[PDB]
Amino acid sequence: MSGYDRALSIFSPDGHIFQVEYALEAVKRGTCAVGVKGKNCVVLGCERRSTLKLQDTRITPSKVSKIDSHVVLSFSGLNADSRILIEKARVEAQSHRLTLEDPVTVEYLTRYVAGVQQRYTQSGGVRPFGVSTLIAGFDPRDDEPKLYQTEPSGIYSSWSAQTIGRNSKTVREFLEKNYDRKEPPATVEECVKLTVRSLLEVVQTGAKNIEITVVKPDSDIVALSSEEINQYVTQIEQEKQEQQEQDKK
Amino acid sequence: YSFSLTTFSPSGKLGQIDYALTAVKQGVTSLGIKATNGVVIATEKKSSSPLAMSETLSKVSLLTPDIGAVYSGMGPDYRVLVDKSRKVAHTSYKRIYGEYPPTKLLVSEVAKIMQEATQSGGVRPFGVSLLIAGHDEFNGFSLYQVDPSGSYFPWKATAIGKGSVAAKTFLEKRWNDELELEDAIHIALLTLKESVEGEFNGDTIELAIIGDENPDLLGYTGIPTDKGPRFRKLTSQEINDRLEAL
Amino acid sequence: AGLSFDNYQRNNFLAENSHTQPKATSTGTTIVGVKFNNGVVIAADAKLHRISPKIWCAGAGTAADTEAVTQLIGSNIELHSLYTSREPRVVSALQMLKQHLFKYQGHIGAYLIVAGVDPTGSHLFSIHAHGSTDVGYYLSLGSGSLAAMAVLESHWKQDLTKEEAIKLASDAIQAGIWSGSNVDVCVMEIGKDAEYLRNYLTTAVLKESIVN
Amino acid sequence: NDRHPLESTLKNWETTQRQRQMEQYRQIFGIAEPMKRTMEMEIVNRTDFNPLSTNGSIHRDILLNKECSIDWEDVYPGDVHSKIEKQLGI
Amino acid sequence: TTIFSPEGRLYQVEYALESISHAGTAIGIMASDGIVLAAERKVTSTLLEQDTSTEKLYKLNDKIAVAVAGLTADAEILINTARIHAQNYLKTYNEDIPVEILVRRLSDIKQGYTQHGGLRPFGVSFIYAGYDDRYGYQLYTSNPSGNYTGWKAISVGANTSAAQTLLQMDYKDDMKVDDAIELALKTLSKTTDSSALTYDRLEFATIRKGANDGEVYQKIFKPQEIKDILVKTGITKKD
Amino acid sequence: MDIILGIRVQDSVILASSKADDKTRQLSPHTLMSFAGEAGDTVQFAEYIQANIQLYSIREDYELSPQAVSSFVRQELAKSIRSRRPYQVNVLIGGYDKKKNKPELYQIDYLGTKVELPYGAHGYSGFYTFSLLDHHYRPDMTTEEGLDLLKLCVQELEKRMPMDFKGVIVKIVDKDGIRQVDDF
Amino acid sequence: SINGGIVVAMTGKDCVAIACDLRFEKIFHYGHVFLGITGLATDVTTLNEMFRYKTNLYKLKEERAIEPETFTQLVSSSLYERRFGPYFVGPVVAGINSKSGKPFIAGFDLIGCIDEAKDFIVSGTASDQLFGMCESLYEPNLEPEDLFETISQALLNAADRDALSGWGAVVYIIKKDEVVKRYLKM
Repeated sequence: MSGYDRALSIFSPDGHIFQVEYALEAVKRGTCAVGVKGKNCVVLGCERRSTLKLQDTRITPSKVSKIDSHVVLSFSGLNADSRILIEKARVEAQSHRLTLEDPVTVEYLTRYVAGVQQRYTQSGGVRPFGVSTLIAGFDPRDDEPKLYQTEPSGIYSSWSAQTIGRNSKTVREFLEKNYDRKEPPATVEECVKLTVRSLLEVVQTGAKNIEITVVKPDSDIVALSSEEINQYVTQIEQEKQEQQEQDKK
Repeated sequence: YSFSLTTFSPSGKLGQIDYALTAVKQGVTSLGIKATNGVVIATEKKSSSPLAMSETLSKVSLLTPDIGAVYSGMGPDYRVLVDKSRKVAHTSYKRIYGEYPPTKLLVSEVAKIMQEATQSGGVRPFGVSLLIAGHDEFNGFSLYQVDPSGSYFPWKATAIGKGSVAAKTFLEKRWNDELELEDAIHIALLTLKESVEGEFNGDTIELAIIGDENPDLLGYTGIPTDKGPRFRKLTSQEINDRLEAL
Repeated sequence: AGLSFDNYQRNNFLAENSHTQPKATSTGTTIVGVKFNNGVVIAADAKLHRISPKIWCAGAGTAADTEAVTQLIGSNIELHSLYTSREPRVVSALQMLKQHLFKYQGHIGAYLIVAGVDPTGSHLFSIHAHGSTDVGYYLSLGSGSLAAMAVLESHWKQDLTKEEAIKLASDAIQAGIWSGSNVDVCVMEIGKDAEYLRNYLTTAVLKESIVN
Repeated sequence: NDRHPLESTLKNWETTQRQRQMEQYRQIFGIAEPMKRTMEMEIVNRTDFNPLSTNGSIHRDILLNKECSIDWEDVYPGDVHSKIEKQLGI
Repeated sequence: TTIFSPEGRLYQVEYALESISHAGTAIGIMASDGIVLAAERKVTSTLLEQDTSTEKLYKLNDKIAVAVAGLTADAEILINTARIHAQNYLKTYNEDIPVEILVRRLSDIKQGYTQHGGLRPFGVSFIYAGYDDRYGYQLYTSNPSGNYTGWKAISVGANTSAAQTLLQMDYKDDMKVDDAIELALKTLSKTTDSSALTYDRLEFATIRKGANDGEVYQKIFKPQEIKDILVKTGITKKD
Repeated sequence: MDIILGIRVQDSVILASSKADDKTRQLSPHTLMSFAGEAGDTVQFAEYIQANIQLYSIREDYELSPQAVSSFVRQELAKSIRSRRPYQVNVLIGGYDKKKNKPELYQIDYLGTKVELPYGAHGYSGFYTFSLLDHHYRPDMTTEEGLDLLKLCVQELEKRMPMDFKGVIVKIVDKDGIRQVDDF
Repeated sequence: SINGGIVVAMTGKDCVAIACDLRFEKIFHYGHVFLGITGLATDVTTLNEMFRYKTNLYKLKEERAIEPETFTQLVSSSLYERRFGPYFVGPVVAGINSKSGKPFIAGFDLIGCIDEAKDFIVSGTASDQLFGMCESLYEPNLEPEDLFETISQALLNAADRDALSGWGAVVYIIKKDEVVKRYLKM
């Protein structure tokens, strides 16, 4: 469907080079968003572009967005679109409980989101959303961490770790070496440390650019502050000095 | 579904509206002047034949008893806006507040109608620029211009159509902040005397004022509370008498 | 859109369950009409309304509804006068008023006597709240209508002048007398403005605070 | 029921009066006249979408013969994505 | 026609952003005790009515104001929608609308006009200003894309880049509203295309607290008040 | 039965609601409503209110003042009667205003009538609670004095109506958010 | 919360007044125009919300505050809209033309018929005790202090003299450039 496969030269059908491919191009240009599972948590992390000197930090939105007391969403691609995509998911979840005496399931928050994205692909000269998302959390009455990715076409998939946006090859390469699916990070601290190491390779400057949200069972949602992720960054940088000086020559 | 009109041209321009301002720029000139105690709006009547009876083609129009309008551009577009503008004054404001809307609230509503025609599939923007002039108890006398874009502007004086740049230069040269309504009438009659395509007399020229209240034109006595129309359309004999003072 | 029934069921439980629903004000008093020589007089004992300068009404039944319909139709008559470039005819207002009273099925409780001058001449009609119509040289509505009609018939003759019509109008009103209680009249005469004629006949403990 | 006698009549008045008019034009002028008038109204309604304006349309008042007439419904009137995905189908 | 460029970028939004890049400059600055808004107005018309009550600057409710770069015809549709939403919130909650809820409300409508192909986007950039108890004095910006951002000082429209550099070097977190008056006037005089700043070319406003503990007050300055801050500041085009 | 009682104190609001579902909904970390009435309409109306305030709290990452939830509750109660014969409903909203450090109490009737209260009741009471409350009530009453006033008030209700009401659930809003307190 | 209650309104030389029962005022204001509403308390509060909304939007759209006579036409046309199921109220508008200085008082039935008495206005159940007191105590062209005196003694005398421990009255006295709210207790 692309590149050097061409019978009697070639000509195009209705097919591949299409609005949804250009929405995938918009997603790749948006900041890096990562998520990793643990034994009994899931951590989502994002790249802030380094804030401008006149920007107002106390009111700046947390990039990782809570959809409900047990569900978290982060994105890469178009911010305006993600704001319109989070609103639909939030009201969809609040409406779920009001009509089903049941909080929304993480898998229904992923099928709905990718589902609405698919309808703006299908037809009408309404464009698809220039957005790809991580959806993470827990179901109610369960202790299994969940983590889904959705794409502009409305395709979605489950991951034990994933990355989307800028430079995400290099991050997925690091995760494939550092995330073992038999023995995932056994504690929240190690899960957070793995996301800070993962992001430290791709972020612009350092602790400014990382921001993380930790989801735990029973609605224990918890953003980490700048000061908490500065002590993770500093501990990881201490271990780099220790590893270098533990050279034997 | 690849459906809209008046989309953006790469230099940050709306295009179709630009072509709609070329239709306005081709019309018989109209103009307006604000004075200390009144306002004037004026235009020429261009006959399709000298067998036509231009007592039927009014160009200067009453919107409410204190508000007048005139156009340059496509007259058909102006007959349809004027009747929506009249309906708006009654339905939005008179029937809620028991008093007619100001000349800033009715100009906003006319402009909202012209903006909706730019931002649509299926419809071209209007081929008219409208001058709307009037009085209100708290704003006082006012004059506004509205263009195919739905942009509206408050003016001290203005002109639109073929002769508009020479008219606007004469209006800058002659306008001062102490004019009275008889003075503004003379300046407006002087300005149309340069822009006239045909003959100049009381039959070819349209001229209206919003001035003092005229209790004669209310057509019923007994209610001083009701002051009587500020808007008055000059009779063809008054225009010929003032055109004898020229 | 229009007149809503939002608290219709809400007020069907309030009256049932002992809140006195506020009294709608009613003008039950005498109203008359006079197709006098070269014009038409109407009178009532706040109560005389204009559909346009040359067309006026007197109202009976609910006060708010007589004002409300005459002001709605006065808007449509003004817009139609602007649309057609012609003075508004009494038959056009009568058609609008009567056709509007019919859409509302007499739940708009306006009973109305309509008079005016137009390019055709001088006209006089009356509409009941279910949207049905009378015509005559003289008409009367309200509680004193028996006595008023006896006086109207007893003295009307062709070529009644202004002064004599105004006397008959005022005597048919005063025959309704033994809210309201002195004459307002309007006189519509074919060459002339509608002439409207009003009334033709240490203690306690204080604290205080300043506010804007 | 407890519901006002006039409510269902005034709810459907605008539709009922045009539906009744189209049947008179079918009868007096033949099927071509309401086929013409319904297609003009279809072009005007279907090519005139703007999520922030709900206050009718200028040409629909010309077509409907409402260009100089006020009802109580015109003086007393009564999400852009929800409008978009209704106009296009969901 | 709301289709993506092959880079995943929207041609219409870029052309609407080219349009506002001509559309007159506006500065907003957030002091420790109030917000300042200022805008520069190209009065090339003698007969245009200066001392008209608004063009660039507008009230959205009793504690929120905006500056406009872009088409004023487009801006007034959004401004009315925001005014309706502010009063509909006040009617519902009996409380004045929080600034974030309203700024992002106008950012959600402006994104919709960029997705459906029957609609052109809105050619407008807004520098919002206001007070509420949830945060305090807040300064936000929103643009034709539906993006919005929080700032301590920002410019929109023409000459944004020169203005941002001038803000950045003189802004202090602890400055008072009268220092922000001075700064916004200096910045505009150091950014203007016109030879010197004057009271009719300038639209001004403030969001102070005053003397009385419950007050927040939004003086949208009349021309004579602007002449006083001009002659006090040393811009002082004075006899 | 369906009784609701209220005894707001210097630094708390105490909501007592009849034992049977609680018929009192946590709207936020510092707001309770209690409600009484026709069991179908009130339970469904309370869940509609809760879903709208949960949606606000998630959408903002913020709390909604006890005033603003109350005026929202009156506006939605009034808006639900504009096509309907009035259902029997009474709402007693108590919450803690964390931007002014005051506990607050509001009552809303079926007609949508807000009143801001020291103390309140509905459903199954006469002047016996209101006289007993007005004699003993104080602006600066402590939470322990408030629980004793509520015990006196429940005892007065029990003495006058010796049938089995299975006691009542008591709940407190203060600086520490919702506390369910055991009382008998 | 108490349903019903009374409002009274009165004119003086360049001044107005609005008395009302306390023991939540019936009397709201929208800039220099005051609105005392009697009747069902839900409709009094729903009308306060509705007129606050309409009048804030008016001030925003029109660059000036709503005058007493304009507000009279707005309250009557808004009340009339509710024709088949009205607001169970007796509104009493008041206010001093900001461009004239003339006192204005008006009052309405539940669908908006305008009274415009030049002396005094009453609203609420058992009005006609106060109508007699107010007609007995009124005189034309008072000063503001005598105008306060006549309206306050009308409220006191027509008051239930059996329950005067449950009393409390708010009297707004409204002038051209000044408004004083006196609360008044026995």
